[PDB]
Amino acid sequence: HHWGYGKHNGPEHWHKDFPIAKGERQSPVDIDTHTAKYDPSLKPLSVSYDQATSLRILNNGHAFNVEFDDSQDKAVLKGGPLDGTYRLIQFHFHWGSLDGQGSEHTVDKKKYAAELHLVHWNTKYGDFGKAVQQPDGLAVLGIFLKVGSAKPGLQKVVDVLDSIKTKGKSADFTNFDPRGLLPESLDYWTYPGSLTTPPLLECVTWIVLKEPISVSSEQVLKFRKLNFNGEGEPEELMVDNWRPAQPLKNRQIKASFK
Ligand SMILES: O=C1NC(=S)S[C@@H]1Cc1ccccc1
Ligand SMILES: [Zn+2]
Repeated sequence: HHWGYGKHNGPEHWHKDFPIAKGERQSPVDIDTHTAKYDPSLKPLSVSYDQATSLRILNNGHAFNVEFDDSQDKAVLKGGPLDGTYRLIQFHFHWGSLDGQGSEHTVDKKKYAAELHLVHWNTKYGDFGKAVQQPDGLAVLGIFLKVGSAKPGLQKVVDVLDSIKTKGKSADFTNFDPRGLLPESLDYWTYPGSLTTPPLLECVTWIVLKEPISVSSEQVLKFRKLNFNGEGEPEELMVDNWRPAQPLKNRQIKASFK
Protein backbone atom coordinates (compact mmCIF):
# COMPACT_ATOMS: atom_id res chain seq x y z
CA HIS A 1 0.00 0.00 0.00
CA HIS A 2 1.04 3.63 -0.79
CA TRP A 3 -1.29 5.71 1.30
CA GLY A 4 -0.39 9.07 2.70
CA TYR A 5 -1.63 12.63 3.15
CA GLY A 6 -0.94 14.22 -0.28
CA LYS A 7 -3.52 15.10 -3.02
CA HIS A 8 -2.87 11.88 -4.81
CA ASN A 9 -2.79 9.42 -1.90
CA GLY A 10 -4.60 11.22 0.92
CA PRO A 11 -7.67 10.46 3.00
CA GLU A 12 -10.12 10.87 0.14
CA HIS A 13 -8.40 7.95 -1.70
CA TRP A 14 -8.04 5.49 1.21
CA HIS A 15 -11.42 3.84 0.63
CA LYS A 16 -10.22 2.25 -2.61
CA ASP A 17 -7.75 -0.07 -0.82
CA PHE A 18 -9.52 0.01 2.55
CA PRO A 19 -13.30 -0.01 2.03
CA ILE A 20 -13.92 0.20 5.80
CA ALA A 21 -12.94 3.87 5.34
CA LYS A 22 -16.65 4.39 4.64
CA GLY A 23 -17.75 2.21 7.61
CA GLU A 24 -20.14 2.80 10.43
CA ARG A 25 -17.64 3.62 13.19
CA GLN A 26 -14.86 5.66 11.61
CA SER A 27 -12.62 8.15 13.36
CA PRO A 28 -11.95 10.93 13.93
CA VAL A 29 -15.23 12.78 14.46
CA ASP A 30 -16.38 16.25 15.38
CA ILE A 31 -17.32 16.43 19.06
CA ASP A 32 -20.39 18.60 19.36
CA THR A 33 -20.22 19.76 22.97
CA HIS A 34 -23.91 20.62 23.00
CA THR A 35 -24.97 17.12 21.91
CA ALA A 36 -22.53 15.01 24.04
CA LYS A 37 -24.27 13.72 27.16
CA TYR A 38 -22.84 13.55 30.70
CA ASP A 39 -22.87 9.86 31.62
CA PRO A 40 -22.98 9.23 35.41
CA SER A 41 -22.33 5.51 34.72
CA LEU A 42 -18.72 6.16 33.65
CA LYS A 43 -16.26 4.95 36.33
CA PRO A 44 -13.20 7.05 37.23
CA LEU A 45 -10.40 7.04 34.60
CA SER A 46 -7.10 5.58 35.77
CA VAL A 47 -3.85 6.45 33.96
CA SER A 48 -1.12 4.29 35.56
CA TYR A 49 2.15 5.28 33.85
CA ASP A 50 4.60 5.08 36.84
CA GLN A 51 6.40 2.01 35.48
CA ALA A 52 6.34 3.02 31.79
CA THR A 53 9.44 1.89 29.87
CA SER A 54 10.01 3.79 26.61
CA LEU A 55 12.38 2.11 24.15
CA ARG A 56 12.73 3.88 20.82
CA ILE A 57 11.41 6.61 18.57
CA LEU A 58 10.72 5.81 14.90
CA ASN A 59 9.85 7.97 11.85
CA ASN A 60 7.59 5.61 9.91
CA GLY A 61 6.89 7.98 7.02
CA HIS A 62 3.46 8.91 8.46
CA ALA A 63 4.29 10.25 11.94
CA PHE A 64 6.83 9.45 14.62
CA ASN A 65 6.11 6.78 17.17
CA VAL A 66 7.52 6.59 20.70
CA GLU A 67 7.44 2.91 21.48
CA PHE A 68 7.07 1.25 24.88
CA ASP A 69 7.84 -2.14 26.35
CA ASP A 70 4.36 -3.75 26.47
CA SER A 71 5.57 -7.25 27.43
CA GLN A 72 4.01 -6.69 30.93
CA ASP A 73 1.47 -4.30 32.59
CA LYS A 74 3.99 -1.47 33.05
CA ALA A 75 1.93 1.42 31.76
CA VAL A 76 -1.83 0.88 31.66
CA LEU A 77 -5.13 2.62 31.19
CA LYS A 78 -8.19 1.41 33.11
CA GLY A 79 -11.56 2.76 34.22
CA GLY A 80 -13.71 5.29 32.48
CA PRO A 81 -15.65 3.47 29.75
CA LEU A 82 -13.18 0.60 29.77
CA ASP A 83 -13.62 -2.98 31.00
CA GLY A 84 -10.30 -4.52 31.96
CA THR A 85 -6.72 -3.47 31.39
CA TYR A 86 -5.23 -1.72 28.38
CA ARG A 87 -1.47 -1.66 27.97
CA LEU A 88 0.40 1.34 26.44
CA ILE A 89 2.25 0.31 23.26
CA GLN A 90 3.13 3.65 21.65
CA PHE A 91 2.28 7.30 21.27
CA HIS A 92 2.46 9.60 18.28
CA PHE A 93 1.05 12.94 17.10
CA HIS A 94 -0.85 14.40 14.15
CA TRP A 95 -0.13 18.06 13.29
CA GLY A 96 -0.60 20.81 10.77
CA SER A 97 1.36 23.07 8.46
CA LEU A 98 -0.10 26.07 10.37
CA ASP A 99 -1.34 26.46 13.93
CA GLY A 100 -5.01 26.57 12.85
CA GLN A 101 -5.10 22.91 11.73
CA GLY A 102 -3.57 19.57 12.69
CA SER A 103 -5.92 17.79 15.05
CA GLU A 104 -7.98 14.83 13.91
CA HIS A 105 -10.84 15.23 16.34
CA THR A 106 -12.50 18.64 16.35
CA VAL A 107 -14.52 20.34 19.13
CA ASP A 108 -17.53 22.27 17.83
CA LYS A 109 -15.63 22.24 14.51
CA LYS A 110 -12.53 23.80 16.13
CA LYS A 111 -9.26 22.32 14.89
CA TYR A 112 -6.29 22.34 17.23
CA ALA A 113 -2.63 22.64 16.17
CA ALA A 114 -1.98 18.97 16.86
CA GLU A 115 -3.30 15.88 18.59
CA LEU A 116 -1.45 13.30 20.70
CA HIS A 117 -2.57 9.64 20.58
CA LEU A 118 -1.53 7.31 23.37
CA VAL A 119 -2.38 3.86 21.98
CA HIS A 120 -3.27 1.00 24.35
CA TRP A 121 -4.39 -2.60 23.75
CA ASN A 122 -6.75 -4.83 25.74
CA THR A 123 -4.64 -7.46 27.49
CA LYS A 124 -7.49 -10.03 27.32
CA TYR A 125 -6.54 -10.53 23.65
CA GLY A 126 -2.91 -11.34 24.38
CA ASP A 127 -1.18 -9.28 21.68
CA PHE A 128 -1.76 -6.09 19.72
CA GLY A 129 -2.37 -7.92 16.45
CA LYS A 130 -5.20 -9.91 17.94
CA ALA A 131 -6.57 -6.83 19.73
CA VAL A 132 -7.04 -4.81 16.52
CA GLN A 133 -9.41 -7.53 15.25
CA GLN A 134 -11.82 -6.91 18.15
CA PRO A 135 -14.38 -4.15 18.64
CA ASP A 136 -13.01 -3.48 22.13
CA GLY A 137 -9.41 -4.18 21.30
CA LEU A 138 -7.82 -0.74 21.69
CA ALA A 139 -8.19 2.35 23.86
CA VAL A 140 -6.72 5.56 22.47
CA LEU A 141 -6.22 8.54 24.76
CA GLY A 142 -6.36 11.64 22.63
CA ILE A 143 -4.99 14.96 23.80
CA PHE A 144 -5.22 18.25 21.91
CA LEU A 145 -2.25 20.58 21.53
CA LYS A 146 -2.61 24.35 21.29
CA VAL A 147 0.22 26.82 20.70
CA GLY A 148 1.09 28.93 23.70
CA SER A 149 3.64 28.27 26.45
CA ALA A 150 6.20 25.51 26.01
CA LYS A 151 5.45 22.03 27.38
CA PRO A 152 8.56 21.05 29.34
CA GLY A 153 7.70 17.34 29.21
CA LEU A 154 7.69 17.46 25.41
CA GLN A 155 11.16 18.96 24.92
CA LYS A 156 13.01 15.57 25.06
CA VAL A 157 10.87 14.46 22.12
CA VAL A 158 11.48 17.70 20.20
CA ASP A 159 15.24 17.45 20.68
CA VAL A 160 15.55 13.95 19.21
CA LEU A 161 13.62 14.74 16.00
CA ASP A 162 16.77 15.97 14.20
CA SER A 163 18.06 12.36 14.45
CA ILE A 164 14.96 10.78 12.85
CA LYS A 165 14.33 13.28 10.10
CA THR A 166 13.42 10.80 7.35
CA LYS A 167 11.24 7.71 6.92
CA GLY A 168 12.74 4.54 8.37
CA LYS A 169 15.06 6.28 10.83
CA SER A 170 14.89 5.42 14.54
CA ALA A 171 16.75 6.41 17.71
CA ASP A 172 17.11 4.93 21.19
CA PHE A 173 14.51 6.73 23.42
CA THR A 174 14.69 5.35 26.91
CA ASN A 175 13.47 6.77 30.20
CA PHE A 176 10.84 9.04 28.73
CA ASP A 177 7.92 9.73 31.09
CA PRO A 178 4.61 10.09 29.22
CA ARG A 179 2.99 11.61 32.35
CA GLY A 180 4.64 14.87 31.30
CA LEU A 181 2.33 15.08 28.26
CA LEU A 182 -0.94 15.01 30.21
CA PRO A 183 -3.02 18.09 31.09
CA GLU A 184 -4.15 18.76 34.65
CA SER A 185 -7.70 17.48 34.19
CA LEU A 186 -8.69 14.06 32.94
CA ASP A 187 -12.24 15.17 31.97
CA TYR A 188 -13.03 13.42 28.67
CA TRP A 189 -15.39 12.52 25.91
CA THR A 190 -15.73 8.93 24.77
CA TYR A 191 -17.18 7.12 21.78
CA PRO A 192 -16.58 3.93 19.75
CA GLY A 193 -14.44 4.40 16.65
CA SER A 194 -11.48 3.35 14.56
CA LEU A 195 -7.86 3.67 13.75
CA THR A 196 -7.39 7.00 11.94
CA THR A 197 -4.97 5.59 9.34
CA PRO A 198 -5.10 2.48 7.21
CA PRO A 199 -6.05 -0.22 7.99
CA LEU A 200 -8.82 1.90 9.58
CA LEU A 201 -9.97 -0.99 11.79
CA GLU A 202 -13.05 -0.35 13.93
CA CYS A 203 -11.43 -1.52 17.17
CA VAL A 204 -10.99 1.63 19.28
CA THR A 205 -12.65 3.02 22.38
CA TRP A 206 -11.77 6.70 22.06
CA ILE A 207 -11.10 8.75 25.17
CA VAL A 208 -10.53 12.40 24.14
CA LEU A 209 -9.46 14.76 26.89
CA LYS A 210 -11.30 18.10 27.10
CA GLU A 211 -8.33 20.09 28.34
CA PRO A 212 -5.66 20.73 25.70
CA ILE A 213 -1.99 20.93 26.51
CA SER A 214 -0.02 24.01 25.49
CA VAL A 215 3.19 23.70 23.47
CA SER A 216 5.34 26.52 22.13
CA SER A 217 5.51 27.70 18.55
CA GLU A 218 9.16 26.57 18.51
CA GLN A 219 8.18 23.03 19.60
CA VAL A 220 5.55 22.58 16.91
CA LEU A 221 7.87 24.15 14.29
CA LYS A 222 10.32 21.33 14.99
CA PHE A 223 7.60 18.72 14.30
CA ARG A 224 7.15 20.45 10.91
CA LYS A 225 10.80 19.93 9.95
CA LEU A 226 10.35 16.17 9.84
CA ASN A 227 10.13 14.46 6.45
CA PHE A 228 7.60 12.01 4.97
CA ASN A 229 10.30 10.89 2.51
CA GLY A 230 13.25 8.62 2.98
CA GLU A 231 16.89 9.72 3.13
CA GLY A 232 18.20 10.85 -0.25
CA GLU A 233 14.71 11.43 -1.68
CA PRO A 234 13.22 14.85 -2.52
CA GLU A 235 12.07 16.64 0.61
CA GLU A 236 8.39 16.44 1.50
CA LEU A 237 7.82 18.06 4.89
CA MET A 238 5.84 15.95 7.37
CA VAL A 239 2.93 18.31 7.91
CA ASP A 240 -0.85 17.90 7.76
CA ASN A 241 -0.71 14.24 8.67
CA TRP A 242 -4.30 14.27 9.94
CA ARG A 243 -7.50 12.63 8.74
CA PRO A 244 -10.55 14.93 8.72
CA ALA A 245 -13.70 14.27 10.72
CA GLN A 246 -15.85 11.36 9.54
CA PRO A 247 -19.63 10.84 9.78
CA LEU A 248 -20.85 10.13 13.31
CA LYS A 249 -23.65 7.85 12.07
CA ASN A 250 -25.44 5.93 14.79
CA ARG A 251 -23.04 6.88 17.58
CA GLN A 252 -23.27 8.79 20.79
CA ILE A 253 -20.46 10.73 22.37
CA LYS A 254 -20.53 10.63 26.19
CA ALA A 255 -18.98 13.14 28.55
CA SER A 256 -17.32 12.25 31.84
CA PHE A 257 -18.12 15.66 33.29
CA LYS A 258 -21.14 17.84 33.99
O1 LIG B 1 -2.04 7.28 13.32
C1 LIG B 1 -2.79 6.54 13.94
N1 LIG B 1 -3.56 7.01 14.92
C2 LIG B 1 -4.37 6.08 15.44
S1 LIG B 1 -5.47 6.27 16.67
S2 LIG B 1 -4.27 4.53 14.68
C3 LIG B 1 -2.91 5.07 13.64
C4 LIG B 1 -1.58 4.41 14.03
C5 LIG B 1 -1.68 2.93 13.87
C6 LIG B 1 -1.75 2.16 14.99
C7 LIG B 1 -1.85 0.79 14.89
C8 LIG B 1 -1.88 0.15 13.68
C9 LIG B 1 -1.81 0.90 12.54
C10 LIG B 1 -1.70 2.27 12.65
ZN1 LIG C 1 -3.09 8.79 15.67
